[PDB]
Amino acid sequence: NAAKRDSQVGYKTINGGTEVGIHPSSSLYGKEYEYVMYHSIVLTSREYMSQVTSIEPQWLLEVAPHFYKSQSRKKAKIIPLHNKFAKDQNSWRLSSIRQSRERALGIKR
RNA sequence: GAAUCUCUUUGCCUUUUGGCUUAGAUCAAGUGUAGUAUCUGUUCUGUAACAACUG
Repeated sequence: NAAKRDSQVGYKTINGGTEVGIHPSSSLYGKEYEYVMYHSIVLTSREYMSQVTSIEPQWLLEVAPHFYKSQSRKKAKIIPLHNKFAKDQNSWRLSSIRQSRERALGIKR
């Protein structure tokens, strides 16, 4: 039961990629560490981890080289920075410019 | 020596590039229907002689 701190969605689980969270009653709420292990986990309105400690990936390797030791790097994608003035953050694309052109001309595929 | 025809190099070029400026400048991603162009395929393969008249 360990967790990896992702910048966009907060925390991913090592098993299955479940978006979890730190409970505010814990000691580690206002602070952040990158790799943490959690004693318990509760499904509610939001996930919550309980008894969370900082951990280093050297320890997670030297203890368990049998549970584990790319493809997720290949399947990833990125999206640009968000602006308020654009009103649809896909309209910069060449596909969306093509679609807006062919809609204004009035053709249909 | 000289004429006629015909072929090689050698001359001739004889349908043998007729202005300028910011290369004068920009850009070639639309649907249907229609016109024009072209391009692939298949099969099959009366005449002569004799007898008579010259009108």
